[PDB]
Amino acid sequence: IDDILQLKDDTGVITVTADNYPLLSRGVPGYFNILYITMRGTNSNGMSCQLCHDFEKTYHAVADVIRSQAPQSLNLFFTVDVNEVPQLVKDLKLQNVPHLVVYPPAESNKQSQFEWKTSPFYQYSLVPENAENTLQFGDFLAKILNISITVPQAFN
Repeated sequence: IDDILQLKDDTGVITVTADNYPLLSRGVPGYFNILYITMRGTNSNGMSCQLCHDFEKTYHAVADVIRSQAPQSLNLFFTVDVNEVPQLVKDLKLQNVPHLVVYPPAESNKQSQFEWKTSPFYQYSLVPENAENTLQFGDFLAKILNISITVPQAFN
């Protein structure tokens, strides 16, 4: 699993690719998998996803807080771009973006059946109103990961 951990970029997040998707989608025993499903470029109509762009910053801000304040937490953060990994789009039956989903680790006795495409997940609904709400997103992850964190806020 040391191979998967080394995939983290300088922000502590792992980019899903067509090549690595089959491996990553089978999980790491004991680890939560937080997956941001997004679209960074322009679509077929030359339009950009503003919500995708805005929440990606929120995503990274909260990931940074969790990495710093909860070093023991067994979690992995991932991003995937729907234009880059067609098998994931197919497997997860994606029809729109963005999505933020969290897979808990499979129970030890059910490990071999873990796959992103079939395993239960929590979803954090994304809308313009919460695109920049780091407090709320942090609270969501804190509850799932059973941690206590303090995200720096604009409002104090």
